[PDB]
Amino acid sequence: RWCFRVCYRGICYRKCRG
Repeated sequence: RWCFRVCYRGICYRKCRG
């Protein structure tokens, strides 16, 4: 359910764990 945006070196992507 927890969706978080990980940004690294300018690249942001959202991951969802449940």
